[PDB]
Amino acid sequence: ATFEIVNRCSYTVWAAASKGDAALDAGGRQLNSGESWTINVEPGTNGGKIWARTDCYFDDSGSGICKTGDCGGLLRCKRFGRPPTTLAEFSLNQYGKDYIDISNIKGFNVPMDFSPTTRGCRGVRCAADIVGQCPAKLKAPGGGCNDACTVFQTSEYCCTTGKCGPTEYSRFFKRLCPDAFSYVLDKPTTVTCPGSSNYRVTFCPTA
Repeated sequence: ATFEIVNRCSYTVWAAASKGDAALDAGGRQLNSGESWTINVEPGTNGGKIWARTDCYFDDSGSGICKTGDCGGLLRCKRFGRPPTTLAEFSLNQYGKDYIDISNIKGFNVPMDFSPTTRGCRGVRCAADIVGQCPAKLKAPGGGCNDACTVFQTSEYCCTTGKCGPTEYSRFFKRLCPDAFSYVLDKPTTVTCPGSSNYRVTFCPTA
């Protein structure tokens, strides 16, 4: 499958793509404002994620740091990033279908649209000003709006026991972005697409 990753933000982001134990394609790249990066993701990929990283500094060897979404200090991510990270999530060719969603379960850093470029399903978007409206206790100094599990590490926020409800904090994310997951047991906002669809992820789709 092809993913086109587009930075429509006015600031540079460092895109990342991983399935947790491996890079997808090159795993990461700098995207200046307006730039597009096309990657190829193997059919059958389960549990892939794409996200943006902000305020990064990398040396010639591809080693450094980012203020949001850092993946162990690498430009080319092999593992998932440090919250807060708005997440585009996908599993491809699962018994004939692709499944896509956006998640705020690991917080929010950059607004996002995640849409098919082929026919058969709709896209999803979270483009509200979550960072500007972020509750004081969830604000991340480096930028972004943390999820409550990251901040407070309780069974209820992290849904550790497999039983948990919505919370004041999850409802904040859900109010601003109804079409994204706001906590682990949220009513699913997953979209089902035809197997082997292609996609575009756009950072700052309205900004």
